[PDB]
Amino acid sequence: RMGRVHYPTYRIVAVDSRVKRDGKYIALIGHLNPALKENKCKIDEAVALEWLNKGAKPTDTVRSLFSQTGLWKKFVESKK
Amino acid sequence: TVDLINFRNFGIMAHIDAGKTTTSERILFHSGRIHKIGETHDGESVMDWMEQEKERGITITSAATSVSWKNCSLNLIDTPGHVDFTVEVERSLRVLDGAIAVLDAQMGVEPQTETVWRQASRYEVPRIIFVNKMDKTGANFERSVQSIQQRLGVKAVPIQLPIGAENDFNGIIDLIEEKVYFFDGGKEEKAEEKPIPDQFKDQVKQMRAHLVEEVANFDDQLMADYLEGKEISIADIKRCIRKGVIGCQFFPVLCGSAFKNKGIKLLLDAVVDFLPSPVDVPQAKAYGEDGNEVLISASDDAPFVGLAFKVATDPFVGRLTFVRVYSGVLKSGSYVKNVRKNKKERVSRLVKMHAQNRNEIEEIRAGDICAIIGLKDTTTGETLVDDKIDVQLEAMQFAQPVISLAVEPKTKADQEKMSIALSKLAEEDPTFKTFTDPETGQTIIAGMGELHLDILVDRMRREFKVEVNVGAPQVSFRETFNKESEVEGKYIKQSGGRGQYGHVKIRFEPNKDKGFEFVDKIVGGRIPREYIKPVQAGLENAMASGPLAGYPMIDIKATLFDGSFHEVDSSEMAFKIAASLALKEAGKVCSPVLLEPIMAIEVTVPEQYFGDTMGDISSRRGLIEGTEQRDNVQVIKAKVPLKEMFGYATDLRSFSQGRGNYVMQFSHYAETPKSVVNEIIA
Amino acid sequence: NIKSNEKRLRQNIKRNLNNKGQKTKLKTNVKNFHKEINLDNLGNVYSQADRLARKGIISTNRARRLKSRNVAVLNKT
Amino acid sequence: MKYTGSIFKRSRRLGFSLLENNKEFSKGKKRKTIPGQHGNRFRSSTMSGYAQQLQEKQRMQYMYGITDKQFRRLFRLVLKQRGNLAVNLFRVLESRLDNIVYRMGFAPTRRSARQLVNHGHVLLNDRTVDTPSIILNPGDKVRLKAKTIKIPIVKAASESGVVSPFVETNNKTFEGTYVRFPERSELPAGINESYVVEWYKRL
RNA sequence: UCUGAGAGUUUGAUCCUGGCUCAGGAUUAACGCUGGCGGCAUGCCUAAUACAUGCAAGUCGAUCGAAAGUAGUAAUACUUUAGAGGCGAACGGGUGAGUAACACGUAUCCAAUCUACCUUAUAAUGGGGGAUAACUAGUUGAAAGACUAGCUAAUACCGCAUAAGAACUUUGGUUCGAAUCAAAGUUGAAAGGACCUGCAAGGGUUCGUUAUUUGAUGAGGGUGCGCCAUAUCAGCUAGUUGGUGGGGUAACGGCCUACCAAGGCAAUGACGUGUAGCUAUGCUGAGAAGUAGAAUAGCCACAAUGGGACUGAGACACGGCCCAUACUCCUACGGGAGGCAGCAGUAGGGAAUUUUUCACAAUGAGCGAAAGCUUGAUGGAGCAAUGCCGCGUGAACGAUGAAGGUCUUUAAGAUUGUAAAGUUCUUUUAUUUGGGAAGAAUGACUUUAGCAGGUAAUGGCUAGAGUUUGACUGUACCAUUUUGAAUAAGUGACGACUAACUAUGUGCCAGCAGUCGCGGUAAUACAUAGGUCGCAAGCGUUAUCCGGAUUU
Repeated sequence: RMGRVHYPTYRIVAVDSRVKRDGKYIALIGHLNPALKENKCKIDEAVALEWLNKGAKPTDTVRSLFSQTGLWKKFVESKK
Repeated sequence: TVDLINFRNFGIMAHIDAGKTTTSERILFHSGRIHKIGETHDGESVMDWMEQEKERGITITSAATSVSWKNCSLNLIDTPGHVDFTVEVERSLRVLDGAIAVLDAQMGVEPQTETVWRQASRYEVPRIIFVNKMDKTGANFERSVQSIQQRLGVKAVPIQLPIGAENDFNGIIDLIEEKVYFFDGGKEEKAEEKPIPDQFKDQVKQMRAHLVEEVANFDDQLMADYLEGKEISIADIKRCIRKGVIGCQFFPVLCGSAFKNKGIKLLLDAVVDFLPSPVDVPQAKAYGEDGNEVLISASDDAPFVGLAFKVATDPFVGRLTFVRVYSGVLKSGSYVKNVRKNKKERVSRLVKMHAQNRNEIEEIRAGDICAIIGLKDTTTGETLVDDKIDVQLEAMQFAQPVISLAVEPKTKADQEKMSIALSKLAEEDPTFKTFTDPETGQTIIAGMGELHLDILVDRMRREFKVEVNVGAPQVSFRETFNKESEVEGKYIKQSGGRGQYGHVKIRFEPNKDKGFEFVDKIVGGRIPREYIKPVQAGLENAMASGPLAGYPMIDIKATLFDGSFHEVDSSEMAFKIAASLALKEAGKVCSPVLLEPIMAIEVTVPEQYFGDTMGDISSRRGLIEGTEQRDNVQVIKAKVPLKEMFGYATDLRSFSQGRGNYVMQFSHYAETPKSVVNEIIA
Repeated sequence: NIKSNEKRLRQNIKRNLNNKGQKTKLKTNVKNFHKEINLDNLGNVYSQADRLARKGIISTNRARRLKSRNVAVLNKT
Repeated sequence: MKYTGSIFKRSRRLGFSLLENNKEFSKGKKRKTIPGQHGNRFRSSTMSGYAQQLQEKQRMQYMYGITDKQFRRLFRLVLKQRGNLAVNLFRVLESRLDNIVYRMGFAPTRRSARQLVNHGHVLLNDRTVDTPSIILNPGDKVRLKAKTIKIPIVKAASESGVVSPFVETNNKTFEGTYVRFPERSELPAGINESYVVEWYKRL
């Protein structure tokens, strides 16, 4: 979340081990409001695979949004 | 924390020149003994090389110093450093659950321990009389027990017999305890107790009979026991002395020294024995200014009240306000309610400044003292609450610093600084008042004694960092005058906006105490009504200023006499300005006279300087037609000029040890004498 | 202040002592190779450099470069 | 002023009748020029393009009863959409919530309309407005809340509602639909917003 | 083309040359006057100066011995690790002193460069030996601290086994300062803790490490292009300039050196000089261009100044270490100490630049199977109309408008003014009622269906089902929830430029004023009463860039 209070806007970004939110990111994951249960994020079952296969797993709060897309259901066997 | 029974406060209940702050520092070091920092060899001994006592009074002043002593928490508070005043001694008394009265034996002529004792005797708070002047050339023990009576007359029962009484006090003979000597000069840690031998068994026994003959009346079973020859038990003796200090029946007069530093062990022992818990002590009353001026107690219970009895300044860490917790717990980390301001304030951290540290804390229980680091909006008497207790705003228990000394204005920076300086000194004393003479755009400083004025200036210059010229006190110097003659005024024009003319005759009439009055004599149409309402416009505005230095022109009558008539113009406000200038010229030429207060003095002096004050007022040329008698003082109904009033208290005290005091009632304004008036006429 | 900074201070000072010892051993092995230049000392230097690169103190590039400079002297003999 | 307290003065001096015969009306005295001791054809050059631009701006923003800061806000919001400044600006200004409520014939005066709509009794987009700041669009249904269906003054006003070729009002149910914009022929005849268009030189 | 204002300034008058001013958005604002709310966003440009105070990344036993005690006789079920050891510690935030350059914008040389966890997964967790803290004892000690003496564990220190792959020697092959492969030499990976089944082995099961290996991650040197001033600064530069060899940070690089050398930049003004943090982002105008790169996203720089080393993958490390320089507390004068250019906040200049701020609720990292913790990052909130935004200080009928200001000065009248007397009606901001949040309803944790190496064994991917989570907020929005016209007004000036002016004092005096310029024998520019317009809970003021001045 960020922006104006009681109208939050969550900008989801990438990270490796040290960087903050919406600062230096490998790639902008997208936009989700904490009050909104559906994301208009840049999620298309491909960028998530790119981030997983390139290392430096992104922020750990759009995992459910990637889970809904079945990213883990293919990645945990691709790595295997 | 320590138990609620063990939260007892103690303020230094005396005045300087008595070895007061030396004893305060001795107690602070004795109960604040810590060795992990090396303080034991840093403040080992305390004694004077006294040529100045202001340094002792100021540098050692303990606004709120809390420590712990094995059984309890000792809250030593040496706020008073002035010889005679009420705010610091009164806040110390309000805080303390028990009092220590620092008296003298070498100088039994100290004048300002009677009022201090009377203040402490209002709430019946337990008191222990301790004398430290028994280490000079001229001290005694009989002197102590006789001065404690002729000054006060409270029947101080001597439970301690000093071994060494003039310049060699190093031992104490006790009744509730055994005899004790002191092998350790300066820093004291051990009470070298010795038994009651055959050479002193009768010496202690006579005073034991002395004490049990009083204790026998209380709990009359003791009286019966004295019939059957059974000596009163020491526990009953201790309980009866506790009742006699909390009920003010009889107090023990201990002994000690402050320059060889002997006699502080049994001092603290008797303090613990007779100065009880904040619930056994008779609680001080609180009349909250918010409409609940009723009798309430200060016993330890759930509801919480927090009174900020002292403040101090610090830019970096914020203001450091010393508060006393009377009941309940002081919450922190959220918005704290101030009932006096009736609003919630956001706080960050709270603190306690002990004798040698500033511990960042959050809560102090009732019977003890705390502080807030910050809280830049607090006053002496406010009530910080969290459980919504009743109001305890106290402002009547303190009195006025009376006797004025003028302060003259100068450049902007210093005056702006002393504005906030006086405002923030008004939260250090809710009754710290100051005047503003019409001849100055600045304040008028207030004090009665030499030490009180010096310490007020010290608080002005040390905590606030500002100093001023304290000029000679001045008077509002009201203005009347005596019979004056006719004056005339004109205005002529032809160019300008339009030609306007006026020509009037006016006289300015004297009075003494009768204000503006109008006497009109215009009949016949020599000045039409269209020019009548103009001229009066110039009358009243002549009462609003004086011709000498802006002094108020009151109690004066103005009389209109005559105007002029004309057909082709000579309009109205020309007559207005003519009348205004006529009144002003008449005020100029009046050769006026002034008014000052010459006040009838109700001189309440004890009957040892009655003749001295009589001669002093005779030198001041007063009207002493007689003198009314009282208990121990004589009251002279005299008169004193305000000019000789400047320093009257100070000079009378310098001629009479300071015991010769003053009661001053404001009198109606009277004509200035010929000497005072002519220096202002210009 | 962070307590973990001083924690890693303790750890890194002990690592300072251990790595001083280990790097001094590696440099004295390199010195022994440069004194008696032969393939056996080259293999000893290789083993020491592989051990240090496996430990993960300094990257393997330094080990590879130092051993390449050593074997360059080997080829010079 | 975004307000008044004697509207008849503004109507008479601006040269435009805010009410045709209820503000330039014989109610005692009635005027059409500048009143007071300064009613005068100023020989000083008080007339120019600037003067008439100002005067038209005064007329338009005093017939609406709205503040000038919201005038500039409307200008800026329309600047987000390409088009013509004059017609779009005037149509958006007419589409003011208070202006449209008055155009419905729901209040005898623009000041009274503003007070009523502020009072929290006008429903638009299913939101009872506590501040009349919601600019309407063609087809925006303004509803009168349950409170203002029993108020005598606005009851009498609504029962005398005004219909125009670009709006309509169902007065019995106290409702109104802004049918369409007044494009170029339904605007007041003595009012011209083009001056406010030429009032800027920083476009 | 989206788009572009004019007037006033000279000689009697005319014009010309040229210049200045207001006329515009806009505030880290401030400021007079007063003041409605909230939303909303702003909030030291100057001071990079010390930083006091809390705070600015904590998590770890599923790494270990014991410490340490709750119940237990103890073992132990149990609490974490003081300590050894792991990662993050360089995160974050801050200001920009200084830095004008590959830092930047962009494609790259990287043939020279690593990157811990992570990542494409091939290889491994074989086997030990002995310490070392913990523990214990003594010592110096007021404490600060402090040395000595021993014991022991591990994922702890130190070798080897295997070790694909791989580092790296010799030959062939291939290739635009080396890419690629064959033959072949040397040579080395530790370390296991924990849970269910199984006698064990083994299988499942969770951590910690191991090599190899596709990348990210942060950054390295160079890099064409552009990257402040600097002639009232013309010469500057001895690794200067480059070469062989050797050594070198992560590496190529005189990176540095032994040896060998005298050249390199430059009137398109070299060198020097001081400054600005550079791009996106910040305004004005059509445009030319100007205006900051404060803070910020990226990069970059200090993180009190200047060094050194170590760790870490990356530091010679704001909140590690040692030291020199500035400072400092206590003290028995023996002694020890650290950094807000982290958040605030303090001191100052200024007009001022916010909390000496709350929870990690949601979001980041870090780590722990996991419970989770901290963040002064974040999210809130305060805070000052701080800036923007919207709101209301009534409306209707009612007179020739009754009062009165100005005029008239008679004398109504008329301005204010339908403002009023008179009659009512309306309530966000005045005002109360309850519902009362969305936001957790996330990561994570737990039952399970499928899958699933095993499912002899517990667990894991998707999901059904639940767990639980507020900085706000009884806030937001709702309903005349109730009485009521009630709850809010100020500023400029009215001669023009450039809307708003009639009278009164005033003789170039008073005082006004951005330009013209206002007042010296009756003042609508002054001062005022007043009316007037522009506005408005903001009003006017200066501030600051361009255009209105092509009037460079």
